[PDB]
Amino acid sequence: RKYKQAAKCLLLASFDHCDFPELLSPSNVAIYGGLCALATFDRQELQRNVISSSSFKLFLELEPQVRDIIFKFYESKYASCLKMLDEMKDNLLLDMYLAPHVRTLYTQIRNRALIQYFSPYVSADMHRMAAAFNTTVAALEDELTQLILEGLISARVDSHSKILYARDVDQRSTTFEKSLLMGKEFQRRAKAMMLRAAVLRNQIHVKSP
Amino acid sequence: SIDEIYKYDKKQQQEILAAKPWTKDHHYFKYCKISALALLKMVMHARSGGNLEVMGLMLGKVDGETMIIMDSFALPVEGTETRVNAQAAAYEYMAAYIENAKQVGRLENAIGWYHSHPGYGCWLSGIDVSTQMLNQQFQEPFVAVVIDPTRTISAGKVNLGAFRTYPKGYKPPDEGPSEYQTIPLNKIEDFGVHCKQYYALEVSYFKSSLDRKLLELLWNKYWVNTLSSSSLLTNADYTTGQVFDLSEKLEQSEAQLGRGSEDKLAKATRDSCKTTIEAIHGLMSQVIKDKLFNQINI
Amino acid sequence: EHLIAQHSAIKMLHSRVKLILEYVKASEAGEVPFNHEILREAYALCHCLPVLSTDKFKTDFYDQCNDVGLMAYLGTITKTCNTMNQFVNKFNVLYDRQ
Amino acid sequence: MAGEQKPSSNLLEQFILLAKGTSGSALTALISQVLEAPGVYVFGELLELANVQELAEGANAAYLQLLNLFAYGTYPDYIANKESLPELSTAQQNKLKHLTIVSLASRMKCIPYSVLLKDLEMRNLRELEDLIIEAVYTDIIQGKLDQRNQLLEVDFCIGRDIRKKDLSAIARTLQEWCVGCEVVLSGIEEQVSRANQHKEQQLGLKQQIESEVAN
Amino acid sequence: GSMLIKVKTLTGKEIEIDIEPTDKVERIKERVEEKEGIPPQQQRLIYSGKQMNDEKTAADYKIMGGSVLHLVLALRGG
Ligand SMILES: [Zn+2]
Repeated sequence: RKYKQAAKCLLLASFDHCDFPELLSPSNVAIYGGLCALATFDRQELQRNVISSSSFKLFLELEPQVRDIIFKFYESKYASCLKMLDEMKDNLLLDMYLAPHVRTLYTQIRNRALIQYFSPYVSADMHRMAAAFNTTVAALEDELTQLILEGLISARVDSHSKILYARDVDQRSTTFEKSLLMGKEFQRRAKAMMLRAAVLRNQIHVKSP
Repeated sequence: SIDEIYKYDKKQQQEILAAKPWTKDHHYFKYCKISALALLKMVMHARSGGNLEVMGLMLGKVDGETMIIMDSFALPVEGTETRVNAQAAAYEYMAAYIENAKQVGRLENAIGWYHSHPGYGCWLSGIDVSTQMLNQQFQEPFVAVVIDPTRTISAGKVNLGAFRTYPKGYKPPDEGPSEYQTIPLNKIEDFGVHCKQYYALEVSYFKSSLDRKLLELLWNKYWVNTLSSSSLLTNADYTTGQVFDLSEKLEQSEAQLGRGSEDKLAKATRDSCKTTIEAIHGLMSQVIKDKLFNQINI
Repeated sequence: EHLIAQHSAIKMLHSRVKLILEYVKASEAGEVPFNHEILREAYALCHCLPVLSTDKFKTDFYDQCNDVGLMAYLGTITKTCNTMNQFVNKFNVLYDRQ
Repeated sequence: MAGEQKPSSNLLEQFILLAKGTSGSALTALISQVLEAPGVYVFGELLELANVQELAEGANAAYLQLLNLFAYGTYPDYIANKESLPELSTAQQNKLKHLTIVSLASRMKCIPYSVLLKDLEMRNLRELEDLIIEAVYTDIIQGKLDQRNQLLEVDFCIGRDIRKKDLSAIARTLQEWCVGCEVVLSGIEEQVSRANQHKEQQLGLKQQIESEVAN
Repeated sequence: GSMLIKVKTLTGKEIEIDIEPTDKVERIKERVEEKEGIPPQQQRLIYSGKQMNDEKTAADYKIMGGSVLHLVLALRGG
């Protein structure tokens, strides 16, 4: 599950080996590799890995499906992208080896679908966007609520807006509050250790009985 | 007289110059009477030198038991702190200067080594400890005149030390200061190789009454400049470099006190308190100006 | 040893604008020339009063002093942590075999 | 002739010799050519001459009214006192507007636009900032247009007039506040001669203690 | 200076200087500029078609009395 070096090799597909029936079906070869990547990557080097993929280009050209899948994925047609995503749900299941990580994959998939589109905006409107992702308004916002559980933007929603506003502005005052929290626990520890010097140097302990 | 010490008795001065008390005791020179030419271009040519190390000839003399620095300063050069006997190459300066300095009655002769480690001192490093030791077996009376430019920038005091190094054969007796100083990686090892081979001179300063009146009158219109510093903007980045350096020094104090450079934790606490004091006093002066001129309400 | 350069320059110009003050006072007093360019500048001055009320620098100086003060807070750290390390030393000295 | 902040430099001995030799109606012509002198709209040592003293309270007593207006009054005074003073040109009427407005910015850090719109009878933005930019264009005004505060940013003011006399009280209030900030800062000075002089003594003695701790 | 070498400009300005047999040409530069206003960093010290390291000893290149320390140097100083 350290799929970083996994895709590091997946990109490394060298057709000129040209034969091993136990190796992988080139359908599975490309889908396997590139989707380990599509989990692992950050977009830039991977587009490099993808748009500027040369050694994999046959492996590239194997599945036109997954090819334009990840293409317009990074181009963000999330609707049909996710569509064929959880359509090959069943067939990755049909992979013995795609089955064991379907949850992992689809998890990080819709995660990074978020990560992809959400980053530029400032206030997450949902209406047309939900029309895209094809998640019900509640299911949409609860996806979002999930997102709240971990998300990166100091963001809030008028539900009646049916729309987020994303992360806030200041980090300075943030530093301020962490600073004061710092200082308070500092003084706390400090008295603690004063009293600790007392208890030690005052011989203090607890017997066993 | 206040001018009694400005009197350069070339007779008396060059007499004690040829006196060779150091060959009888290499600890004879305890004092270092200085005229502020050392401070003058030592300071502003270590600072104007950026970070470029320098070298050369100091004006001066000797009086009683005293080396005397009439001059010390910097070059627009480099290489010092790593040069094989750097300082020599700038002596051409008063290869000429002092000569026709005698043409104005500056009948002085060459006495020492001007220099500066812009940003990190004025001294002689490992290769310059070859310099320092070799030359004090070459050139005694010789001194490691030591003041740090950026230390004197963020410090507010001139840590001057005339370091007659203990020549080979002569160990530090009772009085060897050996000013331990945080050295870069280049020369810290060789300082540990030679940290206890020098002592300091009791560096006093001599002047005229006109000198004091001039400095007071300097202040008497510089105070306007005093309330126009804006130096928290100046080296806040310097404070940041100290940020990194200090977290690093706490890393290294960690690594030292782990199992078993002496007590880097205590030294680090010391230097941290120091540099924080530095930034805080900068903020002091700046808040001073601020609250003053901004609490002027109509 | 710093602020006395402040003190010196301020006292120098203080003598300057105080001689100013003195021959000024004489202007309104008597037997010393009546000019309209004397105080007038003083009016300019009293409208030169505390520059930047602005709240701009107000926030700015919250910034400055908070920076230096949290610096000093960390240094409450530096001081008492050095003290703490020496305490743990001597705790490993007599309570323990350091 | 002489040169610092003032109107057209001819004016000093110009109107000296004029009031000296031009009087009554010649004095009126004197005054008419006095009228355009911006930085000296007030003639304290120029009304020093009895020729201007008869300029004043003579036929041109209304003009001494106007002169004191320059010294004391404002253009909005004329907006009320439309008949008291002598005639003025639209240029010079705007000049008295600039009187009161430079006095205002002299008062505030930045005077509001509506302030001079109303007191100086200024109707709209266009003419408003026209006379504004011409005032600043005189270079009396530093700073810039304080639009957001609806003010005029002010960094420097050249002296408008000679502004007959709070002069004594002016300079002595100056002495007052100068000494007041001085004494605030000097109490600070000796608190400093306390504290980190106290810091010298305290740490010196504490270090004496620490040194004597050994043996 | 025990070693009395020559620092020579491009036009042939050979200057007599007292240095040591381990005296740094790093400080020999300092010497040439403290003596002649021509600063040393365009006093590019080249030894036999190949540069002398600015951070070296003169005697590192078997430099001696009549030896040459190349400037190429400047004209305004001189
Ligand atoms: Zn060396």
